Amino acid sequence: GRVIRAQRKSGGIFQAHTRLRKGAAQLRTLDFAERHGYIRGVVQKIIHDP
Amino acid sequence: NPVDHPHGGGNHQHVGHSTTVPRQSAPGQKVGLIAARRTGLLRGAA
Amino acid sequence: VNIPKTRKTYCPGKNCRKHTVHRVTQYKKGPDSKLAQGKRRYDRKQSGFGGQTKPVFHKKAKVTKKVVLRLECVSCKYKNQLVLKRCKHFELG
RNA sequence: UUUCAAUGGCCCGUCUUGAAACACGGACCAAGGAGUCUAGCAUCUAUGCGAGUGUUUGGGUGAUGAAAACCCAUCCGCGAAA
RNA sequence: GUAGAGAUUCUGACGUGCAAAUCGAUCUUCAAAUUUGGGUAUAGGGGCGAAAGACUAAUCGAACCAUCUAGUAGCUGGUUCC
RNA sequence: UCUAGUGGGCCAUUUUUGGUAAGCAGAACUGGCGAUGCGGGAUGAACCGAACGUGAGGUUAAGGUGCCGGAAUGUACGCUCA
RNA sequence: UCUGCCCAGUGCUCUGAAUGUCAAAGUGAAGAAAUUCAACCAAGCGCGGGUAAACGGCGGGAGUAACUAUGACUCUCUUAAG
RNA sequence: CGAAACCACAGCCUGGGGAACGGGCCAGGCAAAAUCAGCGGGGAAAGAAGACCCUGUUGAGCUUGACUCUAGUUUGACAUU
RNA sequence: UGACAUUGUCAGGUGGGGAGUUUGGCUGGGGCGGCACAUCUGUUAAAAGAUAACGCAGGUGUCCUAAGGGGGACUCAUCGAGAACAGAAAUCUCGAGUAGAAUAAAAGGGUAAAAGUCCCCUUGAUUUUGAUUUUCAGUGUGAAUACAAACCAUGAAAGUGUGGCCUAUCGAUCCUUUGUUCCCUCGAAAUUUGAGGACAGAGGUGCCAGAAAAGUUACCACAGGGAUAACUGGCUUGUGGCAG
RNA sequence: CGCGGGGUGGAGCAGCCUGGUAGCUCGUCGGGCUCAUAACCCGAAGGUCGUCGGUUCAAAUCCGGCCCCCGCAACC
RNA sequence: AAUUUUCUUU
Ligand SMILES: [Zn+2]
Repeated sequence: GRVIRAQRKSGGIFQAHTRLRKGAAQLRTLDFAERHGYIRGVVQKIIHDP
Repeated sequence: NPVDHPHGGGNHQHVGHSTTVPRQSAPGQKVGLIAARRTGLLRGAA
Repeated sequence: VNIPKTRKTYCPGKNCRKHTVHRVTQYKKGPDSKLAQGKRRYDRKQSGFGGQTKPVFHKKAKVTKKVVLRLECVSCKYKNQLVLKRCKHFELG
């Protein structure tokens, strides 16, 4: 037979389109400030991630 | 066509075999409903 | 066919070259020992990659089998083999 | 040699029971074009020797001029026994 | 409905053609799932496929190149002087 | 003793079998073609005669003697008008 | 707007409660050793399920309702099912 | 100015026989140079070692509870320990 | 998280996801059907022998410790006439009775103080060697015939018996297994296990001189075949029609 | 082939291991009663426990062989 | 628990 589309989705053509994305949405590195107290940040932008 | 997919081929568009395939299926035949505990319309359950 | 458990027939033994009484039993195939040279050769051939290396019979004509009688000398302790025609039922006594 | 006259004469090769075939190949010409060599075997024939037969695996005349011819020892192959 | 992109019918022209797919009329679509240049990635039991076994350099129900390879053929053809 | 080719057959008389029958299929005997040229049946593998080196002369076979065409528009007795 | 009935079959899943299996290794019974029995590993199944907006399956015979025609209602027949 | 396809040799018909529809064979009808433009009856016209069917102890694409295997996957034993 | 898991080796299961390969022959084309593929009887078979068709009628892969062997006794199937019976020739009788019965199974042949029925005894349905017949290439297999060397059975004995009254009833190499011998070998010398040999059987190939084998191609390919089908003609007239 | 399981009235099922007496349901048959129709009633039978052999004071049972069916596993 | 039916008239 022939390799099916599911097997062909291993990468290459079927990679994610991430040019317009603004960055990974990870929270933060767990540091001493977050482990023993708190840290105050100010939100400055709210953007749409394609 | 049969060369393309396990569901391809036949004089009518039909799967021919059950679409519920075992969990430990080889790649290329693990198509349809993989390791389906149940199938069909359900009316009321948890 | 019915065969008596005892028959008086010619004994080909060295110490009994006359007609003596022999006990009659049906011969049966042996237990197919694994130390036979053919068995060792077959196992060596089958080992490794290549699949089945010898023919395997699949057609089963001739439902019956030939009957082999094992005559045993009462005192001479000599065993002789006789062949009967093909039959579907065999019985002793 | 040409031509005429009388009579006879179907296009070659091939497969085939059967080809002129409405069976296949062939427009023409020149050159090329297909049972060879080798390891064996079998029969027959010729030659040499003969209960023996086989010098060239090898060594020498060797240097001349020597892929040749010539000479030389022990094994060994086949045969002499099944 | 123009440009652009396609190709329904005439089963028109041509069909040793202008052309190994063209020409004319007619027709579909034409502000988006649109068309397209350049760069780049996916390579042969692999790629890619809005899925026709379609496309992958005039080659696709498994591309091209060289080698194994002078592959095998119980089949076809041929096989040279009296 | 060694070895080649052959291992698709076919036609006619007679004896037949299966079929409505067949230029059909399958058997037996013999003679042939295949591999058989020549004379005759206008033409033809099998039918008739006859089996073939190159020629001369003679005589025939089967078949013919109105012309084509070599040979009596011969002889005798009858029948027939389509 | 509906998507009716069906888990007997084949697929799927599940607890392995079947313990009903049984390859390597390990334990012991013999032998002087090479060499047999018990036990074990999961199964998948035998069960349960799901149930078709998953593979697939889903007729006919009879009494008939004022007859017997009828062909609504009814009941068994394969059942997975009118 | 200037080809190509095709080409055993060639080319008027009837009947017969024949590999069962002949241009050639047999018997007849006949038969006079060299040419032009059309034409589509015939040459069983041309192309292409029938794509239909059968045979081959020839293949390939595809399918499956065909035979033999295999990537993978599952479980166990041994080592890491 | 943690001596688990991962990884390495081996083993069991699964695995058209993938690989390789097969998927008979005859055949009035092939396919379906069937076995005419190994065999037997009558006929086709044309009075020596041989002789085909998917010609006709049918059989066989079994069965029998007796349905084998020997000996002895009797004669069968039917028909007529009888007895009580009560249709029943049930049974028991006398005559006629060339086989019109039986002989395991198809058919043909053979058989009457038997080859049939009954009774008695037995295991010649035993070991071994050569010769011969049929199918034949005078190879094999199967089957069969007449002898020989032993041991037997049965009869008083002459004799008969090496399976079934005769014509069918079955199987190579390799491998496995059994039996056999004061049997041979394991090649440095020994003992015991084990293994390998020679001889005689069995386990089977029915496609029966004996491969281990499922389909599709309406996407298809190659070498060929008019040995072979559809078309193409030709031949034939079984049907229909038409004419006496 | 190796192992394991089953066969029981006309039908479908227990009993076997807990040898001492073969039972249940469906079904058939017998009714007089619900004044009279349906409907109903209780009981009765119906089994070589597939075949053969062995055992014991005694076998469907326990054991072994055979016939049929089924499941697993293997198959020069 | 369980209890269906009583033709058209005199
Ligand atoms: Zn003895």
